Amino acid sequence: KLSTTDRVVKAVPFPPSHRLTAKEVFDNDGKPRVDILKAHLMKEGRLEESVALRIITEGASILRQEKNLLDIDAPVTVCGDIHGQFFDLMKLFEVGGSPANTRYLFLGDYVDRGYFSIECVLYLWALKILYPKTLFLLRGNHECRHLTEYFTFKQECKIKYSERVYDACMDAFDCLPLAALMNQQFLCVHGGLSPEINTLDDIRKLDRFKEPPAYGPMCDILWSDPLEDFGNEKTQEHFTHNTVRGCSYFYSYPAVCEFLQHNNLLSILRAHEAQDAGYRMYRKSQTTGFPSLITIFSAPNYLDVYNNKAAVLKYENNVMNIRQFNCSPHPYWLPNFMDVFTWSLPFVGEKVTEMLVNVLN
Amino acid sequence: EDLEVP
Amino acid sequence: SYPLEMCSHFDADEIKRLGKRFKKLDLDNSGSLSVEEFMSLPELQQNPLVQRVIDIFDTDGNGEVDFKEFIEGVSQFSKGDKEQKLRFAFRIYDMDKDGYISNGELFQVLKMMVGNNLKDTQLQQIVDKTIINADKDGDGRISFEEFCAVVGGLDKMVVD
Ligand SMILES: [Ca+2]
Ligand SMILES: [Ca+2]
Ligand SMILES: [Ca+2]
Ligand SMILES: [Ca+2]
Repeated sequence: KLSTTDRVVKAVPFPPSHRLTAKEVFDNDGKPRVDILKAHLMKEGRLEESVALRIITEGASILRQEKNLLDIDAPVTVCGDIHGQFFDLMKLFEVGGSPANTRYLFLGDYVDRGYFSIECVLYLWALKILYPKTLFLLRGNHECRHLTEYFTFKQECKIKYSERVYDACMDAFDCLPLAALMNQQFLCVHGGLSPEINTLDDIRKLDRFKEPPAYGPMCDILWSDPLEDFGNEKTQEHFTHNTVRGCSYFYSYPAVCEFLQHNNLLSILRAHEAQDAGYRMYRKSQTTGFPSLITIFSAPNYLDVYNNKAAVLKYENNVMNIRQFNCSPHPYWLPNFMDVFTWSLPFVGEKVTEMLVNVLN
Repeated sequence: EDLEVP
Repeated sequence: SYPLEMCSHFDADEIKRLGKRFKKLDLDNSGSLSVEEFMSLPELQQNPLVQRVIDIFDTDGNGEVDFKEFIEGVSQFSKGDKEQKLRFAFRIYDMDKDGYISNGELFQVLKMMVGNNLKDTQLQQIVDKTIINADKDGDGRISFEEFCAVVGGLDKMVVD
């Protein structure tokens, strides 16, 4: 007979009950110890609420002081969607270079879909505090109250921490910049262009400190996608209704080219869409021979079903090297952070009923 | 006959 | 023969009707239902919770279910209370019948149901985290009150 009290699979690491305090996370100079934080979060360890709130608020204050359109220089590693895949985020930093000597730019979508979203926020916000001038974070369409409540990030914060941590993340997501001008060559956004954004100054005049509205320029920055037949100019309309997203627009190849020529830009770097190879390059511009649009997806094995590779753009020495990497193992979670009792109880009542009605028939 | 993952 | 004592919500006609069904299931007329006699019904041969229900009905722990254990077990799964149906489900997980759901028995009961749909390491992880989030007094196990606080709002456990 197997022990009814002892853990059956003893060698499986048990998540620690110790919650990191302020002295364990922040040193005497106020710099967060990302190595202590990394090892603790990888063990599914949690922080004290006041410590987690301090990381979120101090990171939000740094983001609030930044402009809507960031001015980022090369070299830099550009990263796509993360979607709460914390253990894949650790491989990303191994693959793209240490943030202590490598410039970083994330295109948003740090939460939802994955079940380690708060760990991604806490670790990236801590790196933002530790490297405020070399690590940069943009806003995605998921860094909002509506999508985090429709998906599992709202529930995740209620399970692992509290709703005060969720509300602090929502105010922190309001401070995230919307775009980045990288090396005066590339426009870096999460989704894409907008019919109401024709110059880079149209981004500078936006009010980003709010929940993303259902329509408008700020909405299109986070939600717009390229046409499904991007490059094969069959739809002359530059912006058409995005029926896949239910909002924003599809933008065509002439739409991107008109923006790149008018603003003297080489390409547009965005994410928002999953790719099997971790990236996708679209039709090159006629004058440059460089892809006019590049999608980056940094979530390998998306939803643990796609079996897709991930990639980051490592731009250095006038070379944009696409760096692919595979997924990493992570502890298991039931969908929507459901416990085993809520999961199995309907099956218990079903099977016990099926047994008893057959023995009493 | 077996509990499935939702 | 001295009278039989039992605690159930059945009237005399229901007890007699369940007695006739009990004799039919008792293939060897031994006065008790063995696991083999329960497994004689083809509908129970693929039910992964048969052995748990038998162990719950077997109150004296002799391995078989006599008529008293048969009546009282069926009684707890039909004019019953809301707490009685919720405690019967609690007893499904509580293998050692100590009043607390421990980590080992919660894994084994779940392993009976999930089969190979989850690996052992995955099931152990969600068993650990379930107890971590549901344990309120910090003893590493799930009491009945802690069990009700999780599955209280979940409303399906009645027979005829
Ligand atoms: Ca018998
Ligand atoms: Ca017995
Ligand atoms: Ca027990
Ligand atoms: Ca307890």
